[PDB]
Amino acid sequence: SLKDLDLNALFIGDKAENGQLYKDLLNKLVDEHLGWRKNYIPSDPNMIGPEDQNSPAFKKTVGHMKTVLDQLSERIRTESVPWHSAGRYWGHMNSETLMPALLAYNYAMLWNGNNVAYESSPATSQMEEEVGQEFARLMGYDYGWGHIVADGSLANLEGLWYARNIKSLPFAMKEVNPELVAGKSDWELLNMPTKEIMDLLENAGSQIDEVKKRSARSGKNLQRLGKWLVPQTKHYSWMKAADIIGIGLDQVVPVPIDSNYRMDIQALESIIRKYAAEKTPILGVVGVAGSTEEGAVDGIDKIVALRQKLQKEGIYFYLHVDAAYGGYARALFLDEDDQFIPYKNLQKVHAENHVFTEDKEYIKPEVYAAYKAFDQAESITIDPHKMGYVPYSAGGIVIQDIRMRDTISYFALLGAYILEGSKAGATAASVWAAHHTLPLNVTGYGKLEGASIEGAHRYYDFLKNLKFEVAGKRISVHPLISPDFNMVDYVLKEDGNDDLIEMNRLNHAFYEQASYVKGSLYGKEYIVSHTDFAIPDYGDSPLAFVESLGFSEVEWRHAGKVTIIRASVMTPYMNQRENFDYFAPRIKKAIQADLEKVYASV
Amino acid sequence: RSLKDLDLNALFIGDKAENGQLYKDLLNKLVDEHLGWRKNSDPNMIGPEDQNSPAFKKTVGHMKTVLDQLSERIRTESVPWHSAGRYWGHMNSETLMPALLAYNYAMLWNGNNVAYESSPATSQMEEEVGQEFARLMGYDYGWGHIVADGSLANLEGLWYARNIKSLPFAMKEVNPELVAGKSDWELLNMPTKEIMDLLENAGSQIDEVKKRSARSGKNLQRLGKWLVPQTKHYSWMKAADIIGIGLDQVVPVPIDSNYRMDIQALESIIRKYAAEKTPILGVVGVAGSTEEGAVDGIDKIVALRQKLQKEGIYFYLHVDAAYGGYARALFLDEDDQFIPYKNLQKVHAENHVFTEDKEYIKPEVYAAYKAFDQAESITIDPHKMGYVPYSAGGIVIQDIRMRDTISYFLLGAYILEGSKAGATAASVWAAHHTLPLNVTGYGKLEGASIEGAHRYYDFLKNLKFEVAGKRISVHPLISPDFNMVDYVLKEDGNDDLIEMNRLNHAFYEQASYVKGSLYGKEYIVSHTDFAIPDYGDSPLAFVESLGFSEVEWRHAGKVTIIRASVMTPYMNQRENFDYFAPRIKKAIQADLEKVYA
Ligand SMILES: [Mg+2]
Repeated sequence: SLKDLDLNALFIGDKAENGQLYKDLLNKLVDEHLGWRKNYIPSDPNMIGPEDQNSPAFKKTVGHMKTVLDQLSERIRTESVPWHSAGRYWGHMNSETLMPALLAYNYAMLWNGNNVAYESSPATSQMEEEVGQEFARLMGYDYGWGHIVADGSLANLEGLWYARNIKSLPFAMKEVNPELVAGKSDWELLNMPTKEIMDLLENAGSQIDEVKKRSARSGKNLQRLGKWLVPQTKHYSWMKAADIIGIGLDQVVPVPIDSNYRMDIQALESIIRKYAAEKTPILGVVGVAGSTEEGAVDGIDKIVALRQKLQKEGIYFYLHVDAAYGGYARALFLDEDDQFIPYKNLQKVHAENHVFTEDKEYIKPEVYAAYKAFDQAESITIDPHKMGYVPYSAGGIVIQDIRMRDTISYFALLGAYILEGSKAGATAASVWAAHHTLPLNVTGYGKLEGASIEGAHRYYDFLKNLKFEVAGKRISVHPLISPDFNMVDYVLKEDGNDDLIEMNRLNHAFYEQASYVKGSLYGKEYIVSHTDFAIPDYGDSPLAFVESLGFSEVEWRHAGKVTIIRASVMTPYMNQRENFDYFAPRIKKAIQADLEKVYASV
Repeated sequence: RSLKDLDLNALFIGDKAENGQLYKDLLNKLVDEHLGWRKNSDPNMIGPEDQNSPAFKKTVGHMKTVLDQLSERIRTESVPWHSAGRYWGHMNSETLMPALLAYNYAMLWNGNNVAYESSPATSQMEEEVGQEFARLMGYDYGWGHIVADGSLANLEGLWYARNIKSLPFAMKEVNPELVAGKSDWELLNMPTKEIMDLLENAGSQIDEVKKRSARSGKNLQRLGKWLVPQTKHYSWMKAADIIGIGLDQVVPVPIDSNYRMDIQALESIIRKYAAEKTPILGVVGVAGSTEEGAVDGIDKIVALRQKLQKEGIYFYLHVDAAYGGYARALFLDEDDQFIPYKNLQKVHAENHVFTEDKEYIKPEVYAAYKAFDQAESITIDPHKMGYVPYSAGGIVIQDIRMRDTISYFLLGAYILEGSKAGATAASVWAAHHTLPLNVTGYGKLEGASIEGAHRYYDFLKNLKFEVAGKRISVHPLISPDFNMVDYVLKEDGNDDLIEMNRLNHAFYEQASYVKGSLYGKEYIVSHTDFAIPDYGDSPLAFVESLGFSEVEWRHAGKVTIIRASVMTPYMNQRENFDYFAPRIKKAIQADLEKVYA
């Protein structure tokens, strides 16, 4: 059952180890396409002949095209920022995509079908429908749907469009046919569960188009529809979506995050109750699976339980899960029949399917619990071009109930149901090929997501007790938290130095040493990324951490931030002990050397 | 240097993959260059012992099985490839070879153009593409970028208009002296340039001003009506829905018998709203309409705006040139300067844009394109008439300062979408650098398309058929503004419009493929209905000219139209078209015989 699937065979390789394989398969596919143009329908005629191809103007034009491509080729290689290789690159980026996804794009692009125009793309249109079904099955939706989006931010925007329109439907039904919602107060109309709204819409029958005309689509009083509650670290990104969708940026309300950088569910409830008390509705809540700088996974199960509790008090909220980064990781929890694996059996199933090379606990109970609850969310974002290992650009959205698409649809198949317009069939081919090489369960993506998580854990373990002596100073590595997923963060700190401004200065100077300045010829032996956790975006979420290092709350406010060394361990190659242990002493040496340069330059 | 003998035949794989080996040779060179770049003392994580292990070989075989399934679907669940001379429908899938090759190569890096660090070369390429767009459109101080598609480019244009309309009031809220003495009506009719100048004068206050703009969600419907040609009414309802003004704020403007926006109607509509003190959020003019290839009189709209400004009325102008945008290259000389009308045929002959020295471009089309530089924003799609592979749309803005009105905190800060592939920028860049956006490059390609359309149009206006005792005529719709050509077949003297609609639908079914078709057809067409809700009475003059009554028009509610968008480059040559002409005629005869059988 794909038991001994070997991930090394599914990538070009950091050193182009499988380059010839890629080239061979690429040429086979291109040959298939060229043969199809030539022979699929004999006649023709050929519009271009040898007499044309051997003319001087033709040959000149080929030379001109070569000059353009050679220029393009040179610019990309000259400006490029040396290829990241496993063991040396421990930063936030990844440029290693699945070979079948690459090949499928290359091949399908030759037909250049547009997936909104079926006639140009019958094959890739069907592939995108299957991808939608595969997303729905991955998320445990029994009657859901999904599609590929131009990118992940547009997928989130589409989720908000869904929430906005759905929230407005009971009022739209009241205006078109009061009998549909007779005996319900306006507050009750604004707190109707989504499935009930959808049932009512379907029940409007002949009147559905008229109801849609009176919904948020009409633009009437969008701020009546309530507040959009998001983790504080996502507040800025959601302001843009709220701005675009017309509810306005003040309708986005930040919810504090905790010391795990997950949404604080006690705070979530307090905020909801505050608005409910003044009869301000909640348009929706966003839970994050795989935060941008910490890989944190919000307690989706706790949010769902909270909603169930509040419904007894007449409060409902739409739930959107942003699993842009963490979506494919749900494949860890589905067996070969796509059934959700009970927690007590997870390590057993993972060993049987060689998901992890060592039998240990990698997935936290609270992470498992969050993933289990995804099937309760109205919508979920999941991006193939993040942890799906599909080339940019490919985002994704999944909806709980296929009927939801009727709330945003425009008529006169696929094009009627989406926010965007024209879209490449090649993208659908690319995602489809990835999904069919690696099924969305433990037999396929479970292994790939597993390899990444295992690499993260090895790196975390390596950092945990790391100590250095530089110019007579003891310097310690302090990992931020044990990873919920595959992102690992840490700070370097001079022992006994309790000046937080100085620690930030250290980690900033360290990052600059362990990174490239453009025009860089030499590849380094250790590259990292970085970010700041600043009060305006993080609140006091990092306070317990900085206090654990010996800093005071007074010190925390004086600095107003903490600088963090960042890794997103997306490479699949660091799961093997042999592979990581080879690099461990070399990383240690690189860090020692970088720290020396830092201290030397003062 | 001037690319005088640039040969379009060398720039495509070809309908029969005539240039297939060239594509492969160039592709392999590029792939080799990337692979060698990755290879530039560490051990390899994928060793030779790994690659020769049984599990590795088994996995490779698994991958090959998947790609074989992919291949079967795409090859066999397909509509046959378009064959020039036989295919006269509304679509095109052929792409410029350098655009394909550039994408193939760049995507190997998997750069993301919102993260410059991830993609410095392709980020520069997208900036250059934006500048190239601005130059094509005559915008001395403008900018642009690639968008996922044209519908999103239109949405972004509306986002701009919406935010910009709201800025005068926003400025009043933050600093009344910026707009002292200005009534609310004056605030709602400030020309965009004045708004941008004031916003620049606001200096560091810009961020607080933006908080009080339409970004706040407040007073969206106060911003006024969005006026679009009737044939775009439905598509703009979706954009207005998304952006929060609401579909109720979209107002259809009647189109004329040339399927161009009626500018007298536009003026009547604007004056009526302005007399009520309802502002106009904006007007959309279309260059290259969806089913007729019509070009609105952008120049007439610009002149109307100037007239109305004297009376305290302003409107934002967005030009939707998704289809017709690259055709502006017909009007730019080798130094990208607009060609005087009297010199157009001379310059076109000097540069082999057209195969004959005669008139091809209507004066009113020339005039419309010349006025583009007065529009606040313009949509243009590389994946339509730029021959770049999907997905690649585009937007151009008149004044770079406009991007400050929609920005969030380079490139990612200034756009509606998020992540965008560096490969997409490479693909557009390679097309633009192979074919400059003037008569030396795209002029030739857009010209070849227009000329094919003209030959087809001339051929259609002399066609009669004797079939099953009946006499059938072809009636072309209108002379093309661009490269779209439409017609109807009709039984002579038959005044039943429902019957004519029946005939044209049945003809289309004979002259089209289905998924899985294998028998080659000598003639393929597309079709659409011009129905009253989208067209109003614009086709009434046409149907009356054929003998149908106005009563008959209302009875049927629509007219069925046989559709062609001549995007092939090969029908510009007389020798080529004249070969297929007798064949098309015989195919129409045969298809009609089947219809009437
Ligand atoms: Mg000028």
